[PDB]
Formats: sequence, C-alpha cells, structure tokens
Amino acid sequence: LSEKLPAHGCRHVAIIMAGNGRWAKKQGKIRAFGHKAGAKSVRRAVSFAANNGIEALTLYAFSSENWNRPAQEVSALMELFVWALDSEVKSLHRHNVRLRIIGDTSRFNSRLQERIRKSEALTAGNTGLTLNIAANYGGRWDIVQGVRQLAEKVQQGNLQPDQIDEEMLNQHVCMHELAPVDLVIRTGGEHRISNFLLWQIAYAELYFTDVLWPDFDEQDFEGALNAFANR
Amino acid sequence: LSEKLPAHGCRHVAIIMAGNGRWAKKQGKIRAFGHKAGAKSVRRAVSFAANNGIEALTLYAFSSENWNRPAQEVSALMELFVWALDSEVKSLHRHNVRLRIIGDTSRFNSRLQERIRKSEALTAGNTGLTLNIAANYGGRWDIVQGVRQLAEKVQQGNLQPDQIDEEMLNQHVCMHELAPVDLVIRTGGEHRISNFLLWQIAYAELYFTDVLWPDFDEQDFEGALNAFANR
Ligand SMILES: C=C(C)CCOP(=O)(O)OP(=O)(O)O
Ligand SMILES: C=C(C)CCOP(=O)(O)OP(=O)(O)O
Ligand SMILES: [Mg+2]
Ligand SMILES: [Mg+2]
Repeated sequence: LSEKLPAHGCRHVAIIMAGNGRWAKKQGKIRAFGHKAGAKSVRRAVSFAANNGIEALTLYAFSSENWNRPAQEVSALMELFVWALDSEVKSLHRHNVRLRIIGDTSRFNSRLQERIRKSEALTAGNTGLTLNIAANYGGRWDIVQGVRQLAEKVQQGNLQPDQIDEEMLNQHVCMHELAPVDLVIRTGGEHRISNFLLWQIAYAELYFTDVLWPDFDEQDFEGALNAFANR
Repeated sequence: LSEKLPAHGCRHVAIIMAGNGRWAKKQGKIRAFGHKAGAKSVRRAVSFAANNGIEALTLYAFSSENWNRPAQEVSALMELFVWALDSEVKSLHRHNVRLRIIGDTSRFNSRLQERIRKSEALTAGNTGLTLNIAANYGGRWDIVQGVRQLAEKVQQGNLQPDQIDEEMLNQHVCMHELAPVDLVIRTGGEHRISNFLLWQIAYAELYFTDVLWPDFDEQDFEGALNAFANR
C-alpha cells in the first residue's frame, strides 16, 4: 500500500483563479465565456490534487469586492456556479472529496444557497481531499467574523479581553481545522493576493504564473509543486 | 515648485529586508556581519524613498517569530538596532522624516526602548517621509492588538459585537493613519510574506528579487517602482 505524498510536505494549496476575463478578451469573447472555460480548469485542478495526495485545495472563485462588477456579469457567474455544482457534485462524492464553500453565502440567491447546502451535506462525511470554494469571500471579512465571535463571548462574560491571543483568533477563522496554507498559486500575471486568506497565508510559499486560469493544466500544477519542493 | 511623484501613484512601500545571513555566509562571515552591512542598505533605501516622494516606507527588521534564533545572534541584533538609531536619528530629523517603530517594544531592553521613545519624540512633528521600522512585529500580533482594543470596548458596554466590521478593525491596526501598502518588496530570493502586514497588504503589489538585502541599491529600488508602474 502506498499513497501519493506531495513534494516536500505540501498539504494545502490555494489558488487565485485569475485571468479568465483576459483569456476570453484575447479571443474576442465575452468574460462569461472565459469563466465557463475556467470551470474546466477547476475540474482538472481538483483531479490533480486528489490524485496527488494533497490534503486541501482552496479555490478563490468570487471575492467580497467583486460585487462591483457589471450586474449581468455577476448573474451569469451565479448561474455558472449552480451549473458547475450540478456537473461535479456526484463525481466529488464518488472520489471521496469533502466540499465546503467559504465566504458569506447569505448574499446568494435561494437556488444557489440550496445547492451549496445540499452538496456539502452529501459530502460531509468524506475523508479524502477537502475542496474549499471561496465564494463571496474576503480575508478581512473572514478575520472580522472570528473577531465578532470572540466579541459575543466577551459580552456574555465568557471571555476577558486580555485572554485573546493569536491561537484563539486562529481557532475562529475559516479553515482552522485544516492544515495551514502551504502554497498559494495565482494565475493570470498579476502579483497581488487580493484579499485572499490573509491570516492563513502568513507563512505560505507564493507562486505567480503568467499562464491564464482557463489554460492552467496538470503540468502547470506539477510546476508549482516543484517550485515548492525546491523553494 | 515641483515634487517627486513616484510612478503611477505609489505611496507606501514595505520591504522585507531578507538575505542578510545568506549574504554573510556566502563570504564565509558570521550572520551579524551581514546585518551590519544591511544597515547600509536601510540608509540607502530611506534616502531613495525620501528623495522620490514616497509617503511611507515600512521596513521588516525583526519578526515576532525570530526570538527562536540563537540567543547571542539576537543580542547582537539589539545592539545593532541601538547603534543604527544613534547613527541615523539626527539625519532623519534634518531630512524631515517621522520615525515610528511598530511591534511589541515591551520585550526590548531598557536602553533600546529608551532610544526608540526618544527618536520618535524628536521626529514626531516631522512631515516628510514616515519611516516605520517593524521590530518584534507580526501581522497576526498586529491584528490581535486591534481585536483586544475592540474587546475592551465591548466589555465596557461601549460597543455591540454586531457593530464590528472591517473599517472598524482597520482603524485599530498598525499604520491605519497612513496610505495603504502599495508595494511589498522582498529581497533574498524567498517567496513568502512571513507574517508581514497581513491585514495591510490585501491589495498590495508583491515584488520578489533574488538580490540579497545588503546588496539592494537605488537601481534595485527604481526597478521595483518600475515594475509597480507597469504592473
Ligand atoms: C480571481 C478572484 C476570484 C479574485 C481576485 O481578483 P480581483 O481582480 O478581484 O482583484 P484584483 O485583481 O483587482 O487585485
Ligand atoms: C527579514 C525579516 C525581518 C523577517 C522574515 O524572515 P523569516 O526568515 O523570519 O521568516 P521565514 O523566511 O522563515 O519565512
Ligand atoms: Mg483582477
Ligand atoms: Mg528566512
């Protein structure tokens, strides 16, 4: 018996899936065509992570600041999310993947929140790769949710202000039950982390590639892992 | 009359001054020799920032996790900090630079805390470049200090848990009165931000160079600014 053990201890990879709009515009197409093509890269990246023994893969699909995008571009994205979930959930379940969405799902329409809740419940018992989709997520928002939780406990007389330290807040941010983020990959050419997992990437390796998200493939993923192994 | 206006709106640069140990080891010297040489790069980087109209320059000099280094290597660093302050404060004052140390200065010896307090008081009225030296600083520690401040206010019945949002916490993290960080440069070849300004770099451009901190010069700084202007 022998499992796949990712290069030099890599446990949790997070990817900022950027470059979809640019990939479509370069071909004279609308942005939504690039995001749809980006759904194929998600499937491939998830397959690669699960098949290589990565414990957790966290994908930045929609930020807390992207509501400022064109309205109809946003609605198309919500419908794509629903479609992507329907296209993949059964497969996720079969492959022992545990799905979690991180971010403020209250702002989503009913049909979408319903699909999210169902997909997580169905795979809640799975023990392989944990796949986290960050949708309507911000690193600062994440930290603030944890802070409010500690502030509720202070009011209730259940915690003194001077007892709050890093480990306590760390237990209230998203993904605190998972391995810390080891490697962040950002496709698309920009060199910013854009409010992604601020608290959790304190010590992560950061890897930027000019490859655009819809073109990102297994060889590109192996490439980031090798930079990690050597880095 | 005409001021220097840094490329495309750059207001605040933060630098992770890494590669000092490696720079010394490559020449067969002890790490402390590399940090001393690194003090010359600080002087040059401060001169470049002030002369080019940068509003704030924030330098990572000692992290909240570096106490785990060799004891005597740590004591040598504290003495270097004292010496560097004595060598530069008068000059800082003459050049209209406002000095601030960010980090937990309680852990420092008396002589050092005294020099820090004096240097800040002397330049507190200055209006040119604000130079922030992050010493015994961690991004997570920074956030936690702000959280404790909001938790003290909740206890006092001065704030409800549900009133805490991003802007409120933002007003309690280090450097909240300054422009947000526009560009982070890390010398030395590693691609990590290492618990530096987590909250504040949410949207900063990140620039990594293999140049080691003691070799970092004005042309290297112009190079990062140009990547920023084009990036
Ligand atoms: C790829 C995702 C989901 C988010 C980050 O890209 P953004 O375009 O939202 O933010 P910036 O590039 O403007 O930094
Ligand atoms: C250059 C400074 C002051 C801090 C960051 O370097 P560290 O060596 O402390 O942390 P890692 O490289 O281990 O990520
Ligand atoms: Mg963008
Ligand atoms: Mg190091």
